[PDB]
Amino acid sequence: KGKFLSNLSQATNALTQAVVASPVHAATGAKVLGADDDLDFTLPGLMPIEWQRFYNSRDERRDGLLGAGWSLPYEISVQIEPHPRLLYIDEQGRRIDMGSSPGEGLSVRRNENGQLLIESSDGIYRLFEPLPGDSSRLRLSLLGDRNDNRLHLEYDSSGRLWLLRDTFEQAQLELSYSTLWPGRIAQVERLYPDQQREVLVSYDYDAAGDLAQVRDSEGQVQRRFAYDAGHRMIEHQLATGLRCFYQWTQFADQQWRVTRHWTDEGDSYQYDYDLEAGITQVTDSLQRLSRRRWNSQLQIVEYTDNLNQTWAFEWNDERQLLSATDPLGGRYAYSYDETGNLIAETDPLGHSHSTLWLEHWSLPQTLTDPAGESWHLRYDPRGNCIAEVDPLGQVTQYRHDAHGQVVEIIDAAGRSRKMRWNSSGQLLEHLDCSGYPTRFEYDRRGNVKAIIDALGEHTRFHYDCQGRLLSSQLADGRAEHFQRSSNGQLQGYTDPSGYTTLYQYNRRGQIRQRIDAHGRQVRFDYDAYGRLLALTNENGESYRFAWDAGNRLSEQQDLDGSAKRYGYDLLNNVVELQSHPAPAPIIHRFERDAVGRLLAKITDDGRSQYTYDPLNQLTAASFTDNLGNQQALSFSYDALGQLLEEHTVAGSLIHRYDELGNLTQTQLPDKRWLNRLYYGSGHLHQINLDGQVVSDFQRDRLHREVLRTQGQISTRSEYDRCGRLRARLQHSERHLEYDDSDNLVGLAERHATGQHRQLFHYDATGRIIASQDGLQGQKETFAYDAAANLLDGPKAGAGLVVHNKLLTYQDKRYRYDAFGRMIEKRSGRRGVQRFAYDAEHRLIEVRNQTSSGETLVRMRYDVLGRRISKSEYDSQGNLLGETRFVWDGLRLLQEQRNQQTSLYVYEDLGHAPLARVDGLGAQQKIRYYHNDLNGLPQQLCEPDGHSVWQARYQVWGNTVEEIREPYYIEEQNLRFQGQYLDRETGLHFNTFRFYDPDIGRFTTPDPIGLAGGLNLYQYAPNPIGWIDPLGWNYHVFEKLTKQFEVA
Amino acid sequence: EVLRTQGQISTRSEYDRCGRLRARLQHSERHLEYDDSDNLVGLAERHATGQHRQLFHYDATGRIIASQDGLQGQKETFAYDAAANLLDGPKAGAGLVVHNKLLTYQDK
Amino acid sequence: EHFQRSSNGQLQGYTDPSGYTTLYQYNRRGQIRQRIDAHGRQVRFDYDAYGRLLALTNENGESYRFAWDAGNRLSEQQDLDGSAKRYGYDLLNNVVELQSHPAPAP
Repeated sequence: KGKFLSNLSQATNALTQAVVASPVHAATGAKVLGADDDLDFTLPGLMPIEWQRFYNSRDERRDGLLGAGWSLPYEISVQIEPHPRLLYIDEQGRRIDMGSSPGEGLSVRRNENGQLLIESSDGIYRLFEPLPGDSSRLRLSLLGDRNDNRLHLEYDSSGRLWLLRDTFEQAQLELSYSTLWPGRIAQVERLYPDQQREVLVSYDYDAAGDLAQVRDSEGQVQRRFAYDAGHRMIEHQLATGLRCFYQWTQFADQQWRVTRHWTDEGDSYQYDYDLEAGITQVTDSLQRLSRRRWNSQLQIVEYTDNLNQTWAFEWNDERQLLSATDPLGGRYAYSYDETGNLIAETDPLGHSHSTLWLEHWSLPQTLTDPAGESWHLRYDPRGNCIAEVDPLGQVTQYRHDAHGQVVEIIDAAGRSRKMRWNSSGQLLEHLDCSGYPTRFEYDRRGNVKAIIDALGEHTRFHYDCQGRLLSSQLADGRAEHFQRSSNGQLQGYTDPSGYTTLYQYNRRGQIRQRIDAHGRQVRFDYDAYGRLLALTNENGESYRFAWDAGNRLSEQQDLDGSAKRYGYDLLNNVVELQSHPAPAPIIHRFERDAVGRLLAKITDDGRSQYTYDPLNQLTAASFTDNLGNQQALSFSYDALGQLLEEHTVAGSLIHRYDELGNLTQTQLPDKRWLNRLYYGSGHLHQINLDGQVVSDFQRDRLHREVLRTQGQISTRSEYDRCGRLRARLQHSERHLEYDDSDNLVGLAERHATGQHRQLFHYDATGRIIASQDGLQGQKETFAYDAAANLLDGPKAGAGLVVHNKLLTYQDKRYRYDAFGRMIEKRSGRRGVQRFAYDAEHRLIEVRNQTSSGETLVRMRYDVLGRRISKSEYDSQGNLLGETRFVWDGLRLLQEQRNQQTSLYVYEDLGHAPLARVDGLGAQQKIRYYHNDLNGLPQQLCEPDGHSVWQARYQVWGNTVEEIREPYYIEEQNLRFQGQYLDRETGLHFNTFRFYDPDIGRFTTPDPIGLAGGLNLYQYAPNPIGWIDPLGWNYHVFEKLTKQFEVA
Repeated sequence: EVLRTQGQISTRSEYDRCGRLRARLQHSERHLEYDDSDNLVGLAERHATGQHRQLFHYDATGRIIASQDGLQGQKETFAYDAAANLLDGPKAGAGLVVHNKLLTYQDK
Repeated sequence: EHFQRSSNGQLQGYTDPSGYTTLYQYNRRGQIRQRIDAHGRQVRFDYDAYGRLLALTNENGESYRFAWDAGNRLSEQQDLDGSAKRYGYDLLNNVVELQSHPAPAP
């Protein structure tokens, strides 16, 4: 009735690092070798067929379909023995003796007059039948799920598995044996309705019948093995060529345990055992040491890593985990149910997750969050989910078909989605809230041959015999080709424009070399143990890394020599960060709770304090200066984490959402309301502000704006079949011509009158090299070095820009500090400028020389790094001006200057501007932007199309060639997405870094480092089809196409 | 040739778009089903009456390894060594036929 | 049908509409050196320093052999079983005597 014995969060990771070492179990000096590497193939169906092999070296079965050690899921066996009764052998090779009936080991048995049925924790059940000629042994006959889906097995004479048949009584697989080893499988074949055949895998055996070689349908060897006299494996070789060699030894227990492992790359490991005390030691060539201590049950109780971190565990009968204890004393505790189902977990902070299950099956009925909010589920008598209920009370409904496949979803507000499924378990037709279907088409092998959208456009795919993708193709005719090698360790991607990108790997599968279209070679270097050491750039400059015993990043060196050194606590968390300049240091210190979450940051600039909710969602923040004033922020979320209120020194921001999660409306500090009427996502979306209609959108069957109303005038859009914007018109005009790579190469502005046209030229890698205008009034040419450092024209057509330090370009000159930060800039338009930086690498003070002398501008930053105020002082500290900002989640919303207020309204959730509102009350005036494809504005129109402000730009940095305004006084500063012009210095702000439009580069390296790319000063390959609004949610520390810690 | 006269009877042919013979008829009947590699894998002889069908199985290299008839009155299986030397069935499923000298096959 | 080539990789591949791949590998002179069928059957060639074929090795392992004269004219050919053919050439690069020797009368 239970206790069926056998013989073999942060806590869930510590436990998994000690149970197994190197595939080598810790307590048992054995092997376990099962993963996707041994997953020979997989077939579609209501019940998938997964051919997963397993090797243990501890099972006692000397014979089988694949030899000693190896096992297959369909070799399950049941034996009946005298009481000193019933025994079950699983896929993993664990001998389970039940006896004469739920068990805590996740196994259920019940015997019927004619057969026996075993159900696991989930709905999968397996049915045995008596073995012909033997009443003391049983063999697998049927498999099934909670639904009616099932698999049958048909055996041959001599009791050898022959066929596997599906629920519809149709054969799928067939086994073929040999003559030398009739008990060993040789080939596996697949059957189609056409009575055809196709081989999937082949096996070759040694002189002892032990599996030695595996081959695919294409005859390419994938895996090799070798064996000792006792059938114990000593060598296994993967597909990439990597060879692992083992050794075995005999102990006083008359059981064989592994003692030594090595490879062809120099990696080595040595194991030592002391069974009296249950102690296991592991040693490496690097002199690293690991220690484990286990109990008589062969369960781990003590773990000691290379760093002397100590973990302890407590075990209960039936092999359940009760408690885990960390080096700091923090205790994780668990509590189960009578059936073994987990009920509660509690962590050192005392925040508990709880769940209440059912009785018929192991299904969760209620879930509880640490805050107390609960999720409710109610099921169908067959186990299928029928409805879900959230804390807010909003319900969701599902309908399940006969075979347990969902066919209709009803969400809140009555929105309905419907689906049709294939007999093999493959989706065919999907419908949205409206009648807009997307359909699929499948090939004989069961892959996605084609996809059909609402408009009827077809996309086609051509696969290999093994399913590996080769080509993708569109209706317009463009195609993409992929080149791969099973063992060649080479891959290639061919752009629709014909250009190829190559990748080369190593024996471990790690990327080693990349080659671009123009031969730019990027290389990587690895240690014997697989740890990255050097990353070598296109030009030759290399970044370097150095790792500690625990494989935690210790030191990072950039191109210029600037180094970062990290210090880790006893629980694998950083507490000290040191930045050393290239040939004084900067130190940041941290203080964190028992869990990983951060409380305090200390810098020479001051102190920062944080406060979270039990769900690890930030609720309060503070910064206190060094003997100075203090500022603070507060937040307030909803039951689902939705942010409802944000309170700061500026005031209060209030949001209200819909049941679908959309942002229905918002309230400003000035108490005005923004309302947005969603239909989930579709037509007749509207923006109303406080009662004044601003813009109403009419959308197409893909939910793309085809018409936009901007007052008394309307704007229309026309898109291509492939989905690219082709033309735009404005009548109460413009055309874009692209390339095969979707780059923008031509832009016509007039068709009804003398056409004005513009051109751009790109390299194969997207870098823009030239620019011309149809008026012939402009001409620009750009030259780039490898690694994308701009060059000063043909004067320096060839030459290395060291460390990506741009020193001169035309009349500009730059100077750089030891940390890579610009300090001095020299030009003619605005003279010489100097900059000063905070400890967090932020810009505070800019000094400029003017006819009035040395003017100054100082920037004020909030706790999170956002910009709130800017102040300009003339000489002798005489204030000239001040401007203040109001954000809305990393997106500018309002700005305020002397008796002036400006509100920005965007389109959708992007940074792209749509409308600008000036003044309050009767003084409110509404104006509309006319943006380009990149969001860069070109004219600002009142109603009736009056161009109040017009601009023309260069390609880079939207540097102004001409601007014109009449009586309108407010300045336009938006420029690119995320940017705001600072006329007092001429450098854009973005959100976290300043941008120099003269050279198209940032003035300081990326705070996050290599995550942003190899070049730390780069904005993008081209500013016409790329964006980088952040220049880098909430950032506790510190690109897109058209380790740092966060919340 | 779409039509051929053979005396008092006429014969008609129907070809696929790709150019492969698909069916043939003879009235004053037969159908071929191919594979993606254009190999012949099925041959039906009757459509107006009880259909009689035949099958063939090929390797990836085109070598024919099996043959079956819809009447179930015939069954043949062929095993080849590397270099395409016929083998005497499973009795010699593996082994080198030296110099392509075939010495025995069934009673020969 | 898909074709795979390398500008300097000296590897080529043809993918049948049925999905199966045939591979060819060349040498520094561009001469074919190895062929691999869909099922791994490997056919190999051997060349002399001067680019003259010497051996043609079959799928199983049996090899045909060749021997050339000063003028790069075929002199001797050996089959798998040892049967040899020897050619005699006149003063104007034309054959006048053909001798077939059985494996161990002509």
